[PDB]
Amino acid sequence: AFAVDAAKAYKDYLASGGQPITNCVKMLCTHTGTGQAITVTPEANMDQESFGGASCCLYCRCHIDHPNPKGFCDLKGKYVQIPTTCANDPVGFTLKNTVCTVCGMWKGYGCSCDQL
Amino acid sequence: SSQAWQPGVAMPNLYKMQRMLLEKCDLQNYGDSATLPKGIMMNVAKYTQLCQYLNTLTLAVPYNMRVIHFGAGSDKGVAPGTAVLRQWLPTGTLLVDSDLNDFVSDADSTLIGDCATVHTANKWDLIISDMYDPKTKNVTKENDSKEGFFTYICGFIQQKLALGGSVAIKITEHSWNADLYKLMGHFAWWTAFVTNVNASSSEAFLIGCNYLGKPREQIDGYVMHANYIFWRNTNPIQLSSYSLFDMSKFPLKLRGTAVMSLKEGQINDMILSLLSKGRLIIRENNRVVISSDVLVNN
Ligand SMILES: C[S@@+](CC[C@H](N)C(=O)[O-])C[C@H]1O[C@@H](n2cnc3c(N)ncnc32)[C@H](O)[C@@H]1O
Ligand SMILES: [Zn+2]
Ligand SMILES: [Zn+2]
Repeated sequence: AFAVDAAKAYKDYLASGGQPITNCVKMLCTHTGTGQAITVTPEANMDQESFGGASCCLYCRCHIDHPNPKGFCDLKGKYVQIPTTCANDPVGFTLKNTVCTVCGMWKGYGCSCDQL
Repeated sequence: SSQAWQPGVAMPNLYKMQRMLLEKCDLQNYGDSATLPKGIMMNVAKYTQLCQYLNTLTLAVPYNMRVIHFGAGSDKGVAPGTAVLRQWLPTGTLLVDSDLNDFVSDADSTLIGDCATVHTANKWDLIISDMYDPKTKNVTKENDSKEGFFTYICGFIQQKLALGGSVAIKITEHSWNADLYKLMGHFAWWTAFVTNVNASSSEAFLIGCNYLGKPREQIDGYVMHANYIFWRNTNPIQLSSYSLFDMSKFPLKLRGTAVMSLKEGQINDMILSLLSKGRLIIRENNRVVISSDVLVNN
């Protein structure tokens, strides 16, 4: 029954004014990529930074189990695109946000599937 | 000159041919720093420039390429160079990495422990090492050939590098090994490559291009390291980040290099010719199995 909720702890830590997790690995790239959220190579566009995925995953970074049976990580071995205005806290961004399963884009940050 | 727009500078052949005496390395640009792009780690920039330079060599790039990366951790607890290698290598390349200390990685598999505990059933197409012991950086002691992880690397190249494979092994003024230089003669070509972002350091990557499994030329490693220090001592390299801003042709081109399982008898001169050209890998193509020896204690 008991389970440590690390996402909640990090979000509360951020609200208390805590320093976001550092040393997320930012990649060099052309910034003319598709802009999709999680990719096999860096895909940042003009408004994004690309990061090594493992370094942006709260569970990888904190050495705790991944919050699912199977224990699989969506980020490790991949690249995560972060809006440049949010790239100060890539771990927080990936936690607080969701990828559209139709188009690969972050909902709220590139997904336009809800448009007329 | 135009060197500032290169990823770095490779040891010119004429310096390889010298017979210098070992001297203290005293770099003119020591203490200078390159202006890195905003928010970019030194080792991301450094591995990017190493891969940009590797793009100019005749690397064998098979399907299901096998790459192993030693010394991949950092005091940050992450693996910047592994992320760059993962970006550089074709999708589907198997990337294994390793370090003495624990870290989180984007590699397909990660072994924690001394490199001397690592064993692999299979052979590899590319070996990258950034292993370094800061204790070697001691100007008050004679600069002798170093053992430790360098002894492991030399054995690992001779036992587990596929014919036609390539290596990039980080050295410094004091972090070096004479047998590793001697092993460079068992490749079709070799160099010491200095990245432009870290050109104020005696760091280079010893690059053996296309492994041949036997001495092509005899290299004295004490003399060759002295040759390398002499080159660095007399050729100031201007620090440069320029090449980091052009990533359009960064990915390693998936060449589909042939992989064949040949026994020592069938390796004739025509086979060695194909190895030397980046056009053949010789190894088995079974499954990749690795392990790390655990010492059990009370
Ligand atoms: C220069 S740092 C590597 C930085 C890393 N390549 C990166 O991308 O940031 C050198 C690393 O070599 C590792 N190392 C030194 N000696 C080792 C040994 N004998 N076996 C395994 N790792 C070793 C250290 O643990 C250290 O993490
Ligand atoms: Zn993870
Ligand atoms: Zn969408």
